[PDB]
Amino acid sequence: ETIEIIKDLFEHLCGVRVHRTYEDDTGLWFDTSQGSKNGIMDYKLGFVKSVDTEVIYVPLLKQRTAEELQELQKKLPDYLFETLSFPLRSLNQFYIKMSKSLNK
Amino acid sequence: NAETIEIIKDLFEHLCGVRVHRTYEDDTGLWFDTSQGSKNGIMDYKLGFVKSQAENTTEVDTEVIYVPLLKQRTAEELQELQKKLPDYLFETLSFPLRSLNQFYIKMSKSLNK
Amino acid sequence: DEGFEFRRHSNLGVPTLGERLDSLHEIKSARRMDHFN
Repeated sequence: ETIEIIKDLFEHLCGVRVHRTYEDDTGLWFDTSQGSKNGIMDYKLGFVKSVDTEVIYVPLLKQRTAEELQELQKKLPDYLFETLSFPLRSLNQFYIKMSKSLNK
Repeated sequence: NAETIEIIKDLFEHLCGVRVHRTYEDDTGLWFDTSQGSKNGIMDYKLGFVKSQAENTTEVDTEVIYVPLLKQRTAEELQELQKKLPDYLFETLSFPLRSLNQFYIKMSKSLNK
Repeated sequence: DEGFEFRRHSNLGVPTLGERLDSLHEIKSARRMDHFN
């Protein structure tokens, strides 16, 4: 079992790639990419522990061309265009929301 | 959650709802003993990847083998899944790697029913 | 010889100076949401 083997599995399984990661003083952070042929969204997930764990979602529009972001504008609810905080128990719900939005 | 690989697997378990319990490779391919689900229901299954060498390239062809694990589930849990999941998810299935995300989506929508 | 306080970290990676800044800003400005039902 290697990290590359796990990352490969989940790329093909649930369409999520992890690109860059780091731990700073606030928590654990993951530059993340999600989607398929229909649409792709890049974003940052941060896990900050206070013990309860909060997730910070940061949308990343730089990699998107002008055309795929006007599609993104139609597919995404407004909150997925803004930086969010939510408890860890809702992460899967978040993934499903993002999947359904991209798949539109 | 000290080791980096545990952190990665914890991330995907909370994000995609899939826990990988074991990873191994024997003469039958590369295998993952997994669980997928949440409060709404859990499905235990093995994912197998059978790499066959392509004719003209180092790029391997991959076939996925899905083996559902029902033997250790209770009859009560097994009848709860039967209402949510189509019959083929109770059988051993094989399909190309490219269909793996569709399999996962079909699994996820069934468990969330 | 009095010892010191520290904090443990994983090997997930050292951030840049900018990413440290980004994290604080993103936490501070994040909109709270409870679920996505």
